[PDB]
Amino acid sequence: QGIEQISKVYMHLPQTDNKKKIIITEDGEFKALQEWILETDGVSLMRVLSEKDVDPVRTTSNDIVEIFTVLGIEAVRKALERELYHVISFDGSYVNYRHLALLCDTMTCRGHLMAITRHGVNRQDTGPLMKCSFEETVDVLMEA
Amino acid sequence: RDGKLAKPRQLHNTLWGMVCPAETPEGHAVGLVKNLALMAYISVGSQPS
Amino acid sequence: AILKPRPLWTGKQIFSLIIPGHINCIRTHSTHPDDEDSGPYKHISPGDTKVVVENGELIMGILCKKSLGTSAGSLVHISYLEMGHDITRLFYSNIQTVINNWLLIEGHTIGIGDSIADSKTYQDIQNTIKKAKQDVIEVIEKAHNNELEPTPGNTLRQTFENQVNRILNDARDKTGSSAQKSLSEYNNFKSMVVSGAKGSKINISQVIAVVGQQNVEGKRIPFGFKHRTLPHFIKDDYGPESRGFVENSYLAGLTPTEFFFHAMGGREGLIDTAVKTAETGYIQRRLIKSMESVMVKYDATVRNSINQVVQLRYGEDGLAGESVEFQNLATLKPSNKAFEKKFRFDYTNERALRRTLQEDLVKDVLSNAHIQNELEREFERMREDREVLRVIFPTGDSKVVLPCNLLRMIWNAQKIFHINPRLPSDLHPIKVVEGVKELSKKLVIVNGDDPLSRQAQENATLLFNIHLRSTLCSRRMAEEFRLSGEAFDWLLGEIESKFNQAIAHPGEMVGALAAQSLGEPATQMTLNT
Amino acid sequence: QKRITTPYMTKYERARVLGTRALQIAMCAPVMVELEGETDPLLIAMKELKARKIPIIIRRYLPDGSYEDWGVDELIISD
Amino acid sequence: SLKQRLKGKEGRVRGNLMGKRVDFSARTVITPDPNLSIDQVGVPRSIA
Amino acid sequence: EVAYCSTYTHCEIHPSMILGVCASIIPFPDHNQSPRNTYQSAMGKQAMGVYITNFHVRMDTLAHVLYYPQKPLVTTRSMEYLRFRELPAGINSIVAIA
Amino acid sequence: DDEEETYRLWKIRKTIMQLCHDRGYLVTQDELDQTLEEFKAQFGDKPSEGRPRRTDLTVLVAHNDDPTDQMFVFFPEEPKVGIKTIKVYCQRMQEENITRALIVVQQGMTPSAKQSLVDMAPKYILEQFLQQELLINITEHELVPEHVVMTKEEVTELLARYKLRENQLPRIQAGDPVARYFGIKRGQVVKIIRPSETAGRYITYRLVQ
Amino acid sequence: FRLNLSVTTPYNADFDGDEMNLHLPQSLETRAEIQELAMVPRMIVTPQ
Amino acid sequence: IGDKFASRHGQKGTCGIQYRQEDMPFTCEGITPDIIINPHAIPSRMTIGHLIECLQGKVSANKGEIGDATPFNDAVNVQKISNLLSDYGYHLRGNEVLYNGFTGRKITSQIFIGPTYYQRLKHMVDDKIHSRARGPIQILNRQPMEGRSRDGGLRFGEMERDCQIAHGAAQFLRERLFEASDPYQVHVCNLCGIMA
Ligand SMILES: [Mg+2]
Ligand SMILES: [Zn+2]
Repeated sequence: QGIEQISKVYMHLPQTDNKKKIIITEDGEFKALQEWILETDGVSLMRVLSEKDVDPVRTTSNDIVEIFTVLGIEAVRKALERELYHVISFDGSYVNYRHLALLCDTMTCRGHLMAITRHGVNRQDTGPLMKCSFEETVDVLMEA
Repeated sequence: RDGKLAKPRQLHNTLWGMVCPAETPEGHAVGLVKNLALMAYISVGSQPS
Repeated sequence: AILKPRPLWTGKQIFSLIIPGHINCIRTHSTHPDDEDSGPYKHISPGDTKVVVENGELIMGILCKKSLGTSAGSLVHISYLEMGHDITRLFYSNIQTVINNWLLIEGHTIGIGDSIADSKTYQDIQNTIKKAKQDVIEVIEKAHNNELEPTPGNTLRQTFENQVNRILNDARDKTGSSAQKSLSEYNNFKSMVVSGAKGSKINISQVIAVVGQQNVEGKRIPFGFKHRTLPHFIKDDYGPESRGFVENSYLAGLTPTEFFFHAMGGREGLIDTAVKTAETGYIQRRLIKSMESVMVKYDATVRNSINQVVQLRYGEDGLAGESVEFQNLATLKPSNKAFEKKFRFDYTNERALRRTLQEDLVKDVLSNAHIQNELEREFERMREDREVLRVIFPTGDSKVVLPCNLLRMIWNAQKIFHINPRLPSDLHPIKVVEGVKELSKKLVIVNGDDPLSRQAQENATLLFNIHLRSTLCSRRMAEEFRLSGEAFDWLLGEIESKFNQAIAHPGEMVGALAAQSLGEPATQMTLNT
Repeated sequence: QKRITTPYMTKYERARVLGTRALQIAMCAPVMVELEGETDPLLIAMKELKARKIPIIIRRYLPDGSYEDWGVDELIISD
Repeated sequence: SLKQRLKGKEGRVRGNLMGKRVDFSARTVITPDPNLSIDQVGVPRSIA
Repeated sequence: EVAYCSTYTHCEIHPSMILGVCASIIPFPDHNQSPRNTYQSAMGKQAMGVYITNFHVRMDTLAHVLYYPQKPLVTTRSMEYLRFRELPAGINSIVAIA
Repeated sequence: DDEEETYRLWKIRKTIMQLCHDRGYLVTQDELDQTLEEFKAQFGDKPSEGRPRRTDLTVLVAHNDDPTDQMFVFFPEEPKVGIKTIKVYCQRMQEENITRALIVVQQGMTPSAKQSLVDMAPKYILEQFLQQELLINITEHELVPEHVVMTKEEVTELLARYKLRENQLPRIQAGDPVARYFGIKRGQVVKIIRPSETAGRYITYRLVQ
Repeated sequence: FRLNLSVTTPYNADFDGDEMNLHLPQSLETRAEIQELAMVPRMIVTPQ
Repeated sequence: IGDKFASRHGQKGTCGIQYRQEDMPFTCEGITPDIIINPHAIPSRMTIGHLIECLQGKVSANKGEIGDATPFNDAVNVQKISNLLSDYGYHLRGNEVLYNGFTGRKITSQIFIGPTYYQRLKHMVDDKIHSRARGPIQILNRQPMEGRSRDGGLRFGEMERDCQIAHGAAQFLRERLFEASDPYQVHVCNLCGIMA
């Protein structure tokens, strides 16, 4: 049975609204409804979305390169914004929204996942006198 | 003196009575140098003959 | 405040000379009980809580760090937003000087009468602790019998560990309840924990009642020998004494096999701090360099060093994060009947409008009828906005960050012009509609007259105009607000100036400001959860 | 015409105009207000701004290569 | 060699063009003084 | 009695001999929070006192010496064996917490 | 089995009838909500030894603005596809005068076939898919905003309003799932419309390169 | 060095043996830009 | 008023100010304290061993013995020390009534006072103050160098170069890096870009 990448699936129904199902009622009232969920140990998204009695609309994976494989590039902008907001707001802190939008909007601006490391920023083709203060001085100066 | 592995730095149950549990420096050398307790005695060696 | 037997002042009457200008604020205090604001005595303060600083003078309420410290909406924040910075400097200064100079008359200390409890309390604490220990022993014996069924996703050991942890938490909560309710009014621990200057409510429990339970590597103290923790205990033993439950306090002292465990727990925290500092000095530093070349240009666009565009307007609105507050929209949440009962502005009753307005104005409105059409059209516009809002926010919240705080800005205008809410007064309901329209027209983020740009301008100032016409509703300001015409011109003139000045400045190095802001939480947060 | 930029003197242009005008006064330039017992070359340069009488023109550079010139008299002082 | 002289940490670019030692800077211990404004600091007379 | 064990093989002399040298000069160390005892043991190593009796002959570099050292008024019993009442470092002062 | 197989063929069909409706083709209304049992009765109960052969499933559609430009979709029969097998289709396009064509590959293709499709650049443009990817509409997911492709008259209005070039826009490579769902070629500009919490609505643009 | 307590919480200072560097503006444009950009009354609220 | 003092329980702290005897608060028999510490240092770090050795110490000076603080004694409570103190005519928890030194009025609260054992750490302030203003410079790179007066410059690191960029101060960032450290002028040709 099952999908070979997914090793263990749990089952629970939430207590906070975050993971409940929020419905506008007939009178016009936000109602929270409790909902059993399966959460795994191992990721293979494309086979799980393609399974019956599974919601294809709200499937989400905290693996942003796998959402970059399956959904697109705007979905990694928005899922990435949601993941930074998820780790900042676990100790009850608060950072403004302009900063998360600027980081997630600079990290995914040229089409692909420009990682914030050596290997994401040092592929940026700036001038020659900026790359020489960054680990490869004489080689950049001699190709330039 | 900079490895982030905690298991050579944490306090182990077997240090009871032979290494002081409270005395250690802070910084980057936490738990790497240690002082021995008051009555702890180190052996000197002998021949198994 | 008192002038007959002797002339006596009060603390709030000397403190209300420090507070500058005419600023208005409503906060609370840390011991405001939850079941007070519902029933009676809500505007009476029996415990003298719910700070109200009205027209620049502290009417009621005990101040603490909730009202003067570092939060959003505090008294130093409102005094910064309304008066300036040259006056907030003087405000900080005068608070600290006059309160130090009274503080050498009152005086303060901490002894050990501030750190002990009555026998009635100690005996009760001992009773519950003994009962909790017996319960753990009962759990241990049944496990040997084999009468525990593991939950799905759990083993025999994990379920037992979870139940033991829950029992320990219940015992600690009981000890805290027993202690906290034995504290006095002249106490100094309690006078520091309440005021917010230093301390917390677990330090009172560890000093007075129970230190707690230590844990290394995220779980209870491990078998560092073979089947034992220290060579005093027996092998294959799983009780609370053997594995770290420190049942004494800091004043009754610690036993040796317990001081050693407390040294283990305190050791783990010291190691975490040293490792965390090294991580902080890199991750945040690397992020600042990568996004440093991002800034706001003279087109209100946020471009790179190579001028390749990152954002078309800053922060997706165009505003700087220095001058925004928390607000509530209050259009998305209520039912379809209370919305029609709060914003409809129906003239059908012909008596409620007469009670809240000038008679000549209501009769003129009814006869013109054109007026009736316009007001129904405004109600329909509000219904459309209610649907758009119900989408943008699918969850249900209403705490939205926006520019200038509007309830505080209608509540200042009710006191600059001495608004009597006990009289019908006058405000032609149409003048309000036309003014909303003109003010809405004047604010301009994207300066453009072309159709392609006009659409962009409409898209931006969208959530603020839903909020503005939501709090700018005709009904809602001819009933609760009651405002004179002169008042309206000032209310409108100011809304524009605040918005015009809140636009982000063309040249601020946004990419470094954001990188340091992102670098911040990167630091406060746990090293291994 | 076609001035697409803001009519408000931004935060940075006010800090550079006050610095330059103050340095010109220290080197014996003629003042343009009726000071009264004032001596600090930076206190004078601040009350010239309050009177809109500083003779300097700002050249804002758009990111497409163009520019336009605003007289300090024409701008709305932020503070 | 001229590669090792223009190389990384404490070189001629990571050590003499970005980070450099600056004249006109003095450091002294801090102590409280509640009679000062926020806008002010009190300098000893030997540093001054 | 109804006892924990009944086959004890050894017994300790005094459980206070599990502490080092710099950590056995703290009075009532079983009443403090744990990280506090770590700081003092790394802080009583840099307190001025008299460090050796023949400090007149030794031309050491960087030697500090106190004028009037005093021995504590609240002592641990394991300080008679490391000579803290013959080369003390400190003075009993009258402290007020206010 | 076949119940799994009659289910998939209905699902994959329903997805494509929207994919071609997004690209601006004319699809009859009831074809979009074709329920399962209706599909089971029309094309056949089971494809295992049945009437649905993975042929008799092909679709030919015409554009809304113009009845001449048409699009075809093919469902190959073999698990992995060879060389002349697509030339069988290339011939089928050569005879019917249709340039827009799709092939719903079953499980994979050959590297030689990868060569055989990148050659006919100026004519007979074909799109290669996978059976698995078409099982779910990603466009209706939660994270994915709404994309819209702009005509070449609108794109020259941006670069003249914001006084931009076309190099200064944010970029998107024509290999990610939504770049192919809309059939986008290099040099086009797509418009994204997403709602945000500070303004309410924000429109951004992407250049596909 | 002596500073007011209300200024302790930005710098994350405490008065048990800290040390704090002081830099002195030399030209007159840089003293004017520090006066009109980065004084401690102008930085009470944060953009973070 | 820069020197560092520390107790025997991990409370280090500098010296803030020094008052004469005519200004310190006194008791009802003229005993002024030598050191005054803040009450806020106790509740956050929970050093209650510091509050007992000053209660135990007050009994040892009045009786004439020397106290005993062996860790695991279990023969010295707080109830046994307090009952010993109320025999010499004091409050049984150490508190006392202090008078204000400036105005002679009583202080509404009662202050906890007693003898404790302090140490004087090695870090004095005479050793940590230094300043530079146009001092000696190097020879090869013409960068500021230490001189005979012990006093060189403070490094303007990388993280300080970024707070100034976020501030938007472009003049101050130039002064600190170029005009304050190795200024220089060269001549350059116009048609070619080589020094002349
Ligand atoms: Mg410190
Ligand atoms: Zn030349």
